[PDB]
Amino acid sequence: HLLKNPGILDKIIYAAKIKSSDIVLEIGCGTGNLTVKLLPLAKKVITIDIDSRMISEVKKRCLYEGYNNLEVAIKTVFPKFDVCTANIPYKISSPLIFKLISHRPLFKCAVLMFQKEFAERMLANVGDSNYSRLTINVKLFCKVTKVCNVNRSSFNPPPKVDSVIVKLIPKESSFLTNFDEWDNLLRICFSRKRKTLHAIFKRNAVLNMLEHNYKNWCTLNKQVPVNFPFKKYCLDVLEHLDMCEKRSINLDENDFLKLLLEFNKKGIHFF
Repeated sequence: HLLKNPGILDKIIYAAKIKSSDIVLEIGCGTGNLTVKLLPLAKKVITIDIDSRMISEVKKRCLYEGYNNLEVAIKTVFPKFDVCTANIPYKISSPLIFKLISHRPLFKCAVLMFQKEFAERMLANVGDSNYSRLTINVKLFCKVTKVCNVNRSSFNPPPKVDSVIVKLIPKESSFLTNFDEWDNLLRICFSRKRKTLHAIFKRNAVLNMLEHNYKNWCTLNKQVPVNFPFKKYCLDVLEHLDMCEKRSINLDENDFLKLLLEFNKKGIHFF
């Protein structure tokens, strides 16, 4: 439930590198133990909590300590912010990540606490069996690093699960990627993540879906479809990139950026 560990709060603050010009978004303020440490650092703090009765105590607390710069998850529209800090309920972990990737304008950094198992996935190594579409999404959009472990004893009262704090620093140029098509390409490939890309793309259902999209693109853009078998047209992309025999679990964001770029160059789009 609630973090009660001064030394962990110190680690969050150190990782966040907050400047007095920064707006900080705090998701889940609890008793305001982290809030009161953010306020003298940040230009201002905006906090979002699920309960209105805990909110008024934190507000009173911050006012009492002389801070007038406090303002009050998946539902709430996020304000413009520079730095995010959150303790994230496990059930909304993936939704939170997708919300942050799609958030505009880009933010400077986020220091996020997740249940251990979810954090291990975001931090997964290429080729390990827990390496997934989530992992590559995160890696495309950010540099992700582990800040620290948070044992269950650090919570009042202790849960039956341990946590991890991670830091995300958004990479500006990655936001040129069309996220809808990137994520759909990854869903195709990660459906059987230890099969080779040739085995994935040769499936008749995948080819039929892609050919439909290709003909649609060709009408939309008043272009004439290639007079060539689509299966060969599509598989030739893998061949060109020397990726026929690679498996998605062993590939990284650079590999998938090349694949998306070469499919799109042929008029093959993921929708």
